[PDB]
Amino acid sequence: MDAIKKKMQMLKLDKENALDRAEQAEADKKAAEDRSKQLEDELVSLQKKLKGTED
Amino acid sequence: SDKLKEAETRAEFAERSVTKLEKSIDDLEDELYAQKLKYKAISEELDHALNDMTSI
Repeated sequence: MDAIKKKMQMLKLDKENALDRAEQAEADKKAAEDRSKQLEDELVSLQKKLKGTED
Repeated sequence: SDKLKEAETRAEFAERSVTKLEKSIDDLEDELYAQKLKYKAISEELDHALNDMTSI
């Protein structure tokens, strides 16, 4: 009819916005966790270098 | 002669009446055509909404 189509369009705009936000948040999590794990690896290498210096 | 006049008058009235009835049935047939167009359009719009929603 008439109002039904507009209501469906609203329900679809919510769909697109929610899905896009979810995808963007997932990408953010991937990037942040990669950052953290690379920092942890750098910390490990520093520990090993400290060990060599102690030797 | 009198009977002929009477019969001719009744036949003329009958012709006029059938003309009126044929015009009335034409009008009502046209109205039914319009309502059939209405149902065709509303079913088409419902199908359009259905295909849009199923196809996003």
